[PDB]
Amino acid sequence: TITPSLKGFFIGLLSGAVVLGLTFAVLIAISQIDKVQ
Amino acid sequence: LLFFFGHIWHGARTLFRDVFSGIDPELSPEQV
Amino acid sequence: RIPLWIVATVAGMGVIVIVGLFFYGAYAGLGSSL
Amino acid sequence: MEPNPNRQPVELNRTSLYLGLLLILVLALLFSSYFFN
Amino acid sequence: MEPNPNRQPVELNRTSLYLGLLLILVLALLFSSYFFN
Amino acid sequence: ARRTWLGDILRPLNSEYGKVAPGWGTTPLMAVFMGLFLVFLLIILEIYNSTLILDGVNVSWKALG
Amino acid sequence: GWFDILDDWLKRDRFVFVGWSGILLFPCAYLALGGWLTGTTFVTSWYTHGLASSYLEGCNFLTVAVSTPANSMGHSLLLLWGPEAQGDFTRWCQLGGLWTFIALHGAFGLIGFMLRQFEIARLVGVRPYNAIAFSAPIAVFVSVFLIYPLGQSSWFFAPSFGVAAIFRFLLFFQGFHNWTLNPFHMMGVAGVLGGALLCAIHGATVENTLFQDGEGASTFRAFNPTQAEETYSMVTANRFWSQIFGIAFSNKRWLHFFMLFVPVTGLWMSAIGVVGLALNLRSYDFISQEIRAAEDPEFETFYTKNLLLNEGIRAWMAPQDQPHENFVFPEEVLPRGNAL
Amino acid sequence: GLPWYRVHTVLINDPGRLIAAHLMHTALVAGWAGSMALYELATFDPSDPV
Amino acid sequence: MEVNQLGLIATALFVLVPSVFLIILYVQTESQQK
Amino acid sequence: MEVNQLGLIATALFVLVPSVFLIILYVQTESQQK
Amino acid sequence: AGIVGIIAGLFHILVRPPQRLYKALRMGNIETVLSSSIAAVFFAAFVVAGT
Amino acid sequence: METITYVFIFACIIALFFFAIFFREPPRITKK
Amino acid sequence: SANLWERFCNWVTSTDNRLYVGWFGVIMIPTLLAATICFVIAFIAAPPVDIDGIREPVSGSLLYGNNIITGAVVPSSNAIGLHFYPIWEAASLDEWLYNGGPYQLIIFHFLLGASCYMGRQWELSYRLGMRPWICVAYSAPLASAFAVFLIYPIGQGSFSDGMPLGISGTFNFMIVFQAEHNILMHPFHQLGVAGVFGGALFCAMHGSLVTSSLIRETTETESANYGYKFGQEEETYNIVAAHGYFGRLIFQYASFNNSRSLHFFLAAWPVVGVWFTALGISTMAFNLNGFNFNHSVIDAKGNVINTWADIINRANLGMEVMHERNAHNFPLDLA
Amino acid sequence: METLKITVYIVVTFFVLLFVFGFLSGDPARNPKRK
Amino acid sequence: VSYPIFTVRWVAVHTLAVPTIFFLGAIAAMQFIQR
Amino acid sequence: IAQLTMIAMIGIAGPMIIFLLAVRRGNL
Amino acid sequence: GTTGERPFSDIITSVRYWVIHSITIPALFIAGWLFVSTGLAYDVFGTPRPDSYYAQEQRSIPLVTDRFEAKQQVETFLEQLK
Amino acid sequence: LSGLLFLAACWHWVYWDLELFRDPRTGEPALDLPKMFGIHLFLAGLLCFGF
Amino acid sequence: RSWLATSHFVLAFFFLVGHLWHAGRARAAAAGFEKGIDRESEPVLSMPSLD
Ligand code: CLA
Ligand code: CLA
Ligand code: CLA
Ligand SMILES: CCCCCCCCCCCCCCCC(=O)OC[C@H](CO[C@H]1O[C@H](CS(=O)(=O)O)[C@@H](O)[C@H](O)[C@H]1O)OC(=O)CCCCCCCCCCCCCCC
Ligand SMILES: CC1=C(/C=C/C(C)=C/C=C/C(C)=C/C=C/C=C(C)/C=C/C=C(C)/C=C/C2=C(C)CCCC2(C)C)C(C)(C)CCC1
Ligand SMILES: CC1=C(/C=C/C(C)=C/C=C/C(C)=C/C=C/C=C(C)/C=C/C=C(C)/C=C/C2=C(C)CCCC2(C)C)C(C)(C)CCC1
Ligand SMILES: CC1=C(/C=C/C(C)=C/C=C/C(C)=C/C=C/C=C(C)/C=C/C=C(C)/C=C/C2=C(C)CCCC2(C)C)C(C)(C)CCC1
Ligand SMILES: [Cl-]
Ligand SMILES: [Fe+2]
Repeated sequence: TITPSLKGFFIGLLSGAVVLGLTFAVLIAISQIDKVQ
Repeated sequence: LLFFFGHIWHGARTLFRDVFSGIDPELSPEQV
Repeated sequence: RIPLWIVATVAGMGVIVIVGLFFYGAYAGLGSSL
Repeated sequence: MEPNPNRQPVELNRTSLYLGLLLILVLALLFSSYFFN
Repeated sequence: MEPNPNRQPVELNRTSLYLGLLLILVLALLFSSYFFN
Repeated sequence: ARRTWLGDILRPLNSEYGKVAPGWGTTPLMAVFMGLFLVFLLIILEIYNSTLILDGVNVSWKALG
Repeated sequence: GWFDILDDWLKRDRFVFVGWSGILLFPCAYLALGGWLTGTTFVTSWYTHGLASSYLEGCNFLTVAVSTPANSMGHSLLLLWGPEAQGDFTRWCQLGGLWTFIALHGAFGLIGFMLRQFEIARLVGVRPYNAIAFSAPIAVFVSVFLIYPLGQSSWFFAPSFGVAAIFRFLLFFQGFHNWTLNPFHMMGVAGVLGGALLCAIHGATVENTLFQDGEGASTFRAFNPTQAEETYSMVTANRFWSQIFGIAFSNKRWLHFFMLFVPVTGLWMSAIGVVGLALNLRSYDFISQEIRAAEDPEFETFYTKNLLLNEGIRAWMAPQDQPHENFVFPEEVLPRGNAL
Repeated sequence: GLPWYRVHTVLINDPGRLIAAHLMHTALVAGWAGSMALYELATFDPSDPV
Repeated sequence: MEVNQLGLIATALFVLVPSVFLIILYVQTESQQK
Repeated sequence: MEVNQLGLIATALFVLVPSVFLIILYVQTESQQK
Repeated sequence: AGIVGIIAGLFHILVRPPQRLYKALRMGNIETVLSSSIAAVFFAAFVVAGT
Repeated sequence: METITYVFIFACIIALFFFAIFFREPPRITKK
Repeated sequence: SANLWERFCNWVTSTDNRLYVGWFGVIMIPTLLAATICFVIAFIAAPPVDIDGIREPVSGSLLYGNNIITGAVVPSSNAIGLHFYPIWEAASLDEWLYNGGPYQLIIFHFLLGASCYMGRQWELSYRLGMRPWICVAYSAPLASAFAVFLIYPIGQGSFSDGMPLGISGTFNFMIVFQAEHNILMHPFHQLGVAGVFGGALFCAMHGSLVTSSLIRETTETESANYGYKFGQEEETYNIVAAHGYFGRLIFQYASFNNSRSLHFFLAAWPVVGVWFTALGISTMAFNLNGFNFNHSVIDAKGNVINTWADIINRANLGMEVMHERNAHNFPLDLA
Repeated sequence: METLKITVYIVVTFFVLLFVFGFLSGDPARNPKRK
Repeated sequence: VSYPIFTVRWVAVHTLAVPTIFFLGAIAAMQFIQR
Repeated sequence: IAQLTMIAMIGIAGPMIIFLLAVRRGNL
Repeated sequence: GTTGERPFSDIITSVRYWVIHSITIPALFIAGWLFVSTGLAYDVFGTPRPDSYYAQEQRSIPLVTDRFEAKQQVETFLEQLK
Repeated sequence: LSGLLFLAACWHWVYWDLELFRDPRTGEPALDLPKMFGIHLFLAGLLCFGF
Repeated sequence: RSWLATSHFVLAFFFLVGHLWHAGRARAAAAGFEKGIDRESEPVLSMPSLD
């Protein structure tokens, strides 16, 4: 159970989510700052 | 690999059914 | 205000120099044969 | 050039197609044995 | 029965015939060598 | 048109044509199964590619009999 | 809703259009290009191919490359945090981790880019015939850099990202696969070569059948950016080629679709051929020819000649081209002609 | 009228004839299968499975 | 078996060629307006 | 020579069948009144 | 997958597609079912070619 | 047999060339 | 008769001919006909040719065991070299066919005709009041035929080293070329593929953009091509909508808005690219070959550290070492 | 064989003469406008 | 007009410009390495 | 040893003979 | 034909730009230079130094022969003073 | 099975204008794709399970 | 011999292109249509259809 390669998988699955997070985090923020019509 | 093209083709033809047969007037582009 | 034609000609030569530096390195660096 | 006034249209009805195909196929079913010999 | 109102006529112009025949023949001239192998 | 025995029984199943849910309906819930599916595929892929090793799973012609 | 506000921002007309597609495109596209330029200057191929492959080692723009991983790796994705590199970056580089890096990222970058084409077309309200066309380059990249090595033993036999490293990929396919003799490849070149003809001939045709819409000799200024009349005489163009070549266009709409069809179709045929080379299902030989050549020692064709060239290519290259095989070919076993 | 590569667009909104089409297709695929099998059985040699 | 090599294509062309001729005509007849 | 027996009919049908298809259509187009 | 397929099935028989999606994926237009089906068909094909 | 097949197809292409050039559809202007 | 010769000149020059027989045509038409007829007969029925002059006849015709892919017209003997070998220079046709006589007859007649073909592409343009330079675009593929059929043999000293008239024969020319010259590592060649790749690229670019920005004049179940009539006044596509799209694909200023600047680029790129590739073959006809980076990068001790350039060299040796088996007697291949 | 050479030479001379005397016969004139 | 400074274009531009010069400096130094 | 000093001067000489003209404004 | 961004032409011409970039641009250059000249680059990417391709006597290549124990195998290659 | 599907194909061709394909509202031919998918997916999973 | 031979062939060729370019322009300049076809008097439109 919980082998070294499986731990590495979580590391890559978590570090990936983070990238998606910060990206969309920034995007959602800046998007709601200017768009008047 | 061949069916990839068919997907891209029909998919395009679905989302672009309106602009199929051609386009029509106006002159907007470079100004939001 | 710096005249455009000067900006290019200076950046132009600046490019010929560094790239020319590369061509020299073809006869001296590790990319040599000696 | 002047459109040649000697031409007529050509016609082949559906039965004639059927009668024809029936002729071609059975002839082939008859002679194929001799073609393979 | 009611004549199905969804049908359209089919068309193939003379050029398309030529362009077609050209494609078929040259393809045959290309693959025939490999068919005989 | 032309009604039939079978046709009438199947009439209800085909009638709610343009009927949609309002707004973003079940979309957000779907987006979760979608993300779960993506990770799911990534798992069995990396297992097949031996990028994800698990003692008990031996991705070879072995472990068979 | 935040979504439509997120949308609003993305689809804003900037200098460099982002769009939803951009969320996928720009990250990968940059990493792919960046990864190459990195490996090109810094990372070596010593531990993987026994080769120098960077400016740091002395290679020039031609000889530099981001070489494939070892054959030992197999078809491993070679993740930085994978069982091989084990999170280590330096090791990752030395094991050719940058290759799968460039390949996979670039792969998604090509997906994002066509999506961009689709997305932008939709907004501008134009037909997506630019996305359909771009499928040919996709098929090629997919078939050659992914499908092909997936059929072979490992990523090692995939084309390495580099100028010279691509040249060997050509010579390899000649020697081992006899790729030039493949019907699908021939259609390939016919499309590219024929496509490069259409490009030339049409451009030249237009520039030299133009109407006079100005008083200057440099007729470039004399063009109306806002449609109206045809800038060049289509009717004159027609009668010209009809008299010099015998055949000529007469439907700009067909002429331009034809310009799409030819090079796109060619690239697709060449892709199929490569997919077959993955399983090594090549068009190497003509059985009827070999059987006669065996019984008859005086029978010689340019086909027979070429195969002898392949034998030489395979024998003399294999040792240093496939290190993992530990090849040892004695001088006496090396196939050679006279004197040379 | 319709180009050769568009003749089947005659079904895009004709559910009856579309099902009729799919039925014909399915028949062909099932037809091939049965008959492709007979071809193998008429040529396959079971004399040695080793 | 020990049949003729040309038997196959001879039978094939014997069916198609004339059948083709007919179909060409029928379909050309069928599509005549009015 | 020592070629494929089926090469001949494979080439023959590869030419006829699709050419046949075309001619069927062309001639059927050609005969449409008006 | 069968049970999941049975459950997911009942779902789509009951729950209707969100307006946003119906508009987006041009549903009620059969040539969009083709686009997605083809997408899945070649996905499966690439897999069986691999296995 | 093979030689025959090759020349035949070739001869057919040349035949097509002829018809394509001299028996084309006359390219008519404006009123088409 | 207003004057026979005056009438003759008016007929030749006449723009009312189905095919424009020009003054260049007076030379083209006969030369091209001899080339083609001789070719067709050779490719089918010509006997084996001793190309390398080593009494080792190479059969390349259909009737002599070849198919389309393998079949070819074999270059003249190496014993002949650059000597002129017309039919009337042989004791017999049997001899003429054995020493690769047909080859010269073809290449000379073709190159002559193909040149006049370029000359005619000017003449007709002159007679019709349109601008020239179309023939200038055709000078690139012609300059390639010249390089491959004439310039390289001249440089190498024999027509036997000219590119054969056939599929597989063309492959041999390339493979060997690569061995003796390392063409892939030559700038002019690289510019050629750049022009050829870019060409196919731009051909698809222009093709798609235009066909994608067509003004609607057709039905949903009607060919989009019919929305154009031969001899239109106005344009059939929205070039401003085309520019709007492509301008957003990359960025505005990296997009064409001038159709004339567009089509010029469409013509200039491949023509120029092929021009260099033609000059490449013509240059390597005098043994000015591609870059030689063999054993360049070496380590601190002096050991040779291999590059891809070396891996290329191994492939090249194999070609070199095996080509023309029995033709060489001496260490260096200076021919 | 010595005959064929003569024949050919005559033939080639013919077309070549037709070519030179051709452009000589006021060829610049032959065109739409200014001549 | 009152143009801004930091924009998306600015970002894009720098993602390529900044490493480039850094590489151009790196490569330039390599020209002096020997053995 | 380092004749790059030469090139430098003769190199900037070119743009100089037109720069001075951008100063004295005339005849470009 | 215009968007929000400040016209490049103006910026590349503005004295303010150069006052900035006469510092920034060479800075990056010198940094990249040091990156190589200090030999740091060699360690960041495990690239062999001219005296680090072979051992003194050895003439064999340090080819990685197995995926999972590759990293360990690589480290072992550095051991023999390679 | 092929023969039976054949005969079936013919019947559905002649009797194309079944009311089942007509929408009660618009009176024009229409197919409710979202519910159909649900039906088929249910049958698929049910058959998948059994297998 | 290699340097000279190669250099002067490249030059000789491009000059043949330069020849064609400048000779083609001169013929059109003289006759006077080197700047485009006259929209009004379009020569081709005055010639019989060969079709
Ligand atoms: C959005 C753009 C994008 C995309 C599509 C990719 C795609 C990829 N990158 Mg990548 N990358 C990006 C941006 C992107 N990158 C950026 C901006 C950087 C700079 C930091 C990098 C730096 C980078 C490196 C350094 C490496 C990659 C690698 C990879 C590949 C493998 C990564 C992987 O396993 O994904 C994993 C996928 C995910 C994590 C997605 C998960 C999303 C779900 C919905 C979240 C669920 C999380 C949750 C906790 C799960 C709960 C389940 C529970 C049971 C635990 C893959 C092709 C690797 C590679 O190329 O290997 C050769 C590699 O080594 N990337
Ligand atoms: C799930 C499979 C599938 C289905 C149901 C369709 C259905 C359709 N396609 Mg399509 N397509 C597919 C896959 C599919 N395609 C794939 C994989 C590709 C990529 C190659 C394409 C590329 C494509 C294009 C480019 C076009 C269509 C068009 C069409 C429409 C009209 C078809 C027509 O009249 O052609 C009739 C075709 C013929 C009469 C000639 C066919 C001759 C073939 C090529 C020779 C081989 C026949 C052989 C028996 C096939 C064996 C099947 C094989 C899979 C085992 C129709 C809705 C057209 C459209 O949308 O109309 C506007 C259109 O222009 N498709
Ligand atoms: C009464 C029904 C029936 C039965 C029992 C069989 C039985 C058989 N057929 Mg068959 N067939 C049938 C109807 C049937 N056929 C029909 C109607 C057709 C015409 C279309 C065919 C066409 C056909 C061919 C062409 C072939 C067979 C073959 C076979 C044999 C092997 C089957 C196999 O490997 O599965 C194959 C299994 C699959 C293809 C799996 C499909 C699963 C897909 C990918 C999933 C679809 C997506 C799904 C909707 C996703 C949601 C699911 C959800 C649970 C998540 C077997 C004896 C083979 C044979 O040996 O010939 C005799 C063969 O080559 N069949
Ligand atoms: C050793 C020397 C050998 C000498 C040969 C003997 C003399 C030549 C006899 C020619 C007989 C064949 C006639 C052909 C008719 C024809 O071509 O079109 C008939 C048309 C109609 O005009 C023509 O026809 C008109 C009469 S009529 O309309 O045809 O009735 C006429 O009035 C007009 O003047 C004329 O232009 O002729 C032309 O358009 C003139 C151009 C003819 C081009 C010749 C062929 C070009 C070949 C190029 C090279 C090809 C390479 C190989 C290709 C596979
Ligand atoms: C890898 C990796 C990564 C990435 C990074 C990056 C992204 C980088 C980038 C980098 C870059 C981005 C670089 C660049 C470079 C560039 C260069 C280096 C250039 C050069 C150029 C030149 C040299 C030029 C030349 C020329 C031309 C080509 C034209 C003509 C003229 C001349 C000569 C000027 C990360 C960390 C994420 C993660 C891990 C992995
Ligand atoms: C009616 C009926 C019947 C009968 C039935 C039958 C008899 C059936 C059959 C059927 C069949 C018998 C079918 C078949 C089919 C087949 C097919 C359908 C095939 C196809 C093929 C193909 C399509 C191919 C293609 C190709 C080629 C040609 C080459 C290249 C490759 C490929 C593969 C692409 C019975 C009595 C029972 C009862 C009921 C009634
Ligand atoms: C990229 C570009 C550009 C730029 C360019 C450049 C950068 C140029 C440069 C140029 C140059 C840089 C020039 C120079 C020149 C110089 C000269 C021309 C000089 C001469 C001199 C002489 C001749 C003298 C000599 C001598 C001496 C000094 C001493 C000894 C003796 C004697 C007296 C001999 C532009 C803006 C256009 C724009 C487009 C892009
Ligand atoms: Cl050889
Ligand atoms: Fe165009």
